[PDB]
Amino acid sequence: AISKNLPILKNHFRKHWQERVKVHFDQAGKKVSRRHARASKAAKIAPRPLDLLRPVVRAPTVKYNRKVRAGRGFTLAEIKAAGLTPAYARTIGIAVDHRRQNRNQEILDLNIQRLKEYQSKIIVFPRKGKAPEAEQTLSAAASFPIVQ
Amino acid sequence: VFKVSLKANKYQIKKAVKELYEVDVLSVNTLVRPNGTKKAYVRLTADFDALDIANRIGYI
Amino acid sequence: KQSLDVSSDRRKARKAYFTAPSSERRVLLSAPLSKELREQYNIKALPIRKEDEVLVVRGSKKGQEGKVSSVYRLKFAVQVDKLTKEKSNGASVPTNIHPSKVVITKLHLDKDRKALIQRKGGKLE
Amino acid sequence: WRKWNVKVNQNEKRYATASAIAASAVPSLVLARGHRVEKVPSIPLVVSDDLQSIQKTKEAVAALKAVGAHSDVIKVVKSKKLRAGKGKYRNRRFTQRRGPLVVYSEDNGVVKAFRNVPGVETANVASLGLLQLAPGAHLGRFVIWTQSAFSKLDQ
Amino acid sequence: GKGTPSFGKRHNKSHTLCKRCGRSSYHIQKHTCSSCGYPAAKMRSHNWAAKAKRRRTTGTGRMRYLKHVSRRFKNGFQSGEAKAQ
Amino acid sequence: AAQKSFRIKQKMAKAKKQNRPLPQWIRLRTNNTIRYNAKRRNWRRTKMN
Amino acid sequence: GIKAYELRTKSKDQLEQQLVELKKELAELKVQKLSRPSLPKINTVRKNIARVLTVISQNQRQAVRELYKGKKYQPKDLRAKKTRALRRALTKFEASQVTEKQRKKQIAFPQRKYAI
Amino acid sequence: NRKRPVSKGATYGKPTNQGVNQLKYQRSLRATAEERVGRRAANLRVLNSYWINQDSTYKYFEVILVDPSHKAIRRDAKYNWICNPVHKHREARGLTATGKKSRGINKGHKFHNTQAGRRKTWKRQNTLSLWRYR
RNA sequence: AAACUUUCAACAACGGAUCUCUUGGUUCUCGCAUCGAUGAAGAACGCAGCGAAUUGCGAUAUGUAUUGUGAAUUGCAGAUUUUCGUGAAUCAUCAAAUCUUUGAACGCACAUUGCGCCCUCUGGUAUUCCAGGGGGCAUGCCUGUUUGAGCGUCAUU
Repeated sequence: AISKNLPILKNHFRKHWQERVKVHFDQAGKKVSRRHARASKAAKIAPRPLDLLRPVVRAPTVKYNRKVRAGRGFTLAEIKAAGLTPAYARTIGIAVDHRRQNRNQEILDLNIQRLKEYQSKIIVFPRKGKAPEAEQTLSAAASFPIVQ
Repeated sequence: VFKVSLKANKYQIKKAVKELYEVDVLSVNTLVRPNGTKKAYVRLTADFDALDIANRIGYI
Repeated sequence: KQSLDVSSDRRKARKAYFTAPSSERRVLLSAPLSKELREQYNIKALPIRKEDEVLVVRGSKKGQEGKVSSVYRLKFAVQVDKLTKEKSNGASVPTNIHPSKVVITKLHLDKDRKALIQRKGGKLE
Repeated sequence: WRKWNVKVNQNEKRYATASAIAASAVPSLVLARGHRVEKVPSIPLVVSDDLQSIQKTKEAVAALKAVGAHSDVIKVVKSKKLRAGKGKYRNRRFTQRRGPLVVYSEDNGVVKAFRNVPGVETANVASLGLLQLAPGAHLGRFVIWTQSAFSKLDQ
Repeated sequence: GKGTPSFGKRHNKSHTLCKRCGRSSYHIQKHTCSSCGYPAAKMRSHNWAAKAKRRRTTGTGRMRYLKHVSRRFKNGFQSGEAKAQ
Repeated sequence: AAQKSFRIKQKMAKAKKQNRPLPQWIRLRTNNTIRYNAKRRNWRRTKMN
Repeated sequence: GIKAYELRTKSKDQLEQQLVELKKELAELKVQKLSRPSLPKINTVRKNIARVLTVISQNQRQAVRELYKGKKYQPKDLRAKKTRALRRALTKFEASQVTEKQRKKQIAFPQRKYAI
Repeated sequence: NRKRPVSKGATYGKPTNQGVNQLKYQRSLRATAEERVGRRAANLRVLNSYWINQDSTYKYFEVILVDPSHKAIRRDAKYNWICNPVHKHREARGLTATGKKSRGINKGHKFHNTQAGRRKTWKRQNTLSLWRYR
């Protein structure tokens, strides 16, 4: 045991690891099933996008604060200002996130405009009868990217 | 002398013999064969000849 | 191949064939139909059946023809009248023949053979 | 969990592809790696995009016939034989060589048309992999390009 | 004579025919199968016994019912009958 | 034994009838390998229960 | 021998008589069986007995269904065997049944479609 | 406490595990009550329980149980969920309230070593995960 | 010199290597979610014209019904004409049934084909006895049910 100027490897195989080995041969074939299930959503959903429209948010910490990023959902401030309800925002595919709060006017404007551009770019199908479709754009994030 | 179904009492036989052949059974003696089927040995009363009723049923 | 609901696996195919049930086997025992008949019926090949009418085309028995007693779906063969080995004792045994050799020349007609033909895309009876 | 798939550097791979598409030119490289390309009127063999239209196999073979293959398509036909292995009983029962490779930019049935022809591996330029361009790691598969594809290599 | 002669004295039966697995492994001075732990309700079976799962699982036997569920699932638990074409 | 149980006699009744050889007409079946019966139990050689 | 569709028409008293006619012929056969090497007739006649018995039962059971049609609690054999799980698990009425709060909510806010 | 059964205290093994006595069954007393009534009242489905009383000898627990067979439940959607087959013996699996505490299932930093599930996170983080390309 | 021993040949043994095969495995991927008191899994004994095993099934026993297919099955024997047909088949399918004795196993037992009791019907002079046919009788818990129990406790003659 031990040896020549050779660095101290810490390796963790003293337990029965060879029972719990997981090799992702699937990887390549899983992808398929994801692509295929994303498509099956898109047909099932039909005109809508696969994704709900998500807001912009500044990542936490010293390390990442400089970066901006896509958060969970939109806040009952940013929605109310953009002129709708959280109850209804959900029906039009805006991610509402109750538990985020809003202490930066220069982030809200980023979002409020983002909601205003969304409510613009989408059309809503009347519930009553006619549904004049204009294809599906599959992602919101495609059409509404998080430019820093 | 019959082969009989297992799960068949000596009453059940007497009745079936009497019912099929319109015979008066004096007395049944069953047994169970090593092969694993019952075998009745049914006696008919004085009046009924076994010999004729044997060629009546079929087996001479 | 192109679809994903079909196998280039030999090992599976052979299993299927040798284990296939009579219902399937009937199909696998198609004989082609003659150069004469094909023009009449527009049908290259039918499943071979009990009434036979058949010119053997490959083997020692090629040229010779006949009717048939029985299709041996269990040996995938079709026994044929006249086409016989003779054992040393003088008794006559039927030769086995695989149908795709054998060529049908005077089909047996039935509602269900007509219907099959009409279903397969065949003019006339 | 033994290492089956082996990572390669994207860049190395490209290098190697490029370097295979070098070899697609130069007859010397192409003639060594099989290919009856003595009847052909010089290589970097591009063909019009009229072949790109082709629908049926009959017309695709008729293109190759007149272009300068057929010495290659006879190759892949005569060459077929049983494997010399147990691989016979693992779904590799027969072998046969690689014929040319029809690169193209666009598909209006080329893929379908060449499909059944026993040598011809079609392939997009978009992909154009070293598995198809330098098989057996023998540089210089005889590529039949299209006027579209061959234009698109610069891009 | 702990051997050939004391084997002589082997002429009884610790065990007999267990109801439940028809093994000759029904102890009697204990009233219970060593094999299948009848008359207790579960089958006396263990993980450590890898093979002796294999010797008695679903499929070792007939599966008079369960041979034919897969079908009934596949046809979607139909009821009634077919008619004609 | 003589003074036997019925669940015993029934299992012997099985094992008497089982012991009989391979009936010579299976030998002629198409796709048959069974030249002779393996499962065949002389009363001395091998016991039962 | 006997065809199902021919039995289906016959009455309950007719079938019992028919069954007895077969069970005699079966009996006379098994007497002839022991005096002859091969007796293959026996198989087809033993099917008939079944044919009949099946036809008898099938009529009986459709007739029981005929009485219990409508009312709750038909006999266990005349419910759908399905598979315990399903036969226990909530019926498409139940589960889809939604509390009155959640009904309202749905009506005011159903997932409206929307492009782009 | 739980007494480690072992004949006579003969634990056999590393003196660490010679401990027989001061030993504390990790499922509460609440749960054990819910569990014991579960097996008694097999048709019922435990829903929750609550403490009543105790003394020297015993804790006492009032256990509330619900009948998924019964219709008043099965129809009315407020309870109807409990009739699903993934609530058969919630008490045994530790899907009861006591169960989830005793499993150590809160959010946060004070509950890493169990959160999804103790034997889960372990079996996630005691796994060698190998890709195609390594 | 022969015999013998040894070596080596051809031919012959023994033996089953090698080669070639391959309805088996094998790992990998994908899809699905479906046992059981409506008796599961398992077992036992049976059942085929000629079966010992296997395969299938349960006294309707290598099957019945239904549907499809459209003439087989095939070792022999054998039918049956059903072969311009509501129809061959060790065919597929499968939604109707049968499903012996068991088995969680459930009347109580169970090294026993033991021992009951109840309802109903048919035999024997029969409400009670015997016998035969049918249908029952497990435990827990749950919701109700009726019948009750406790000066636990309220209000009345």
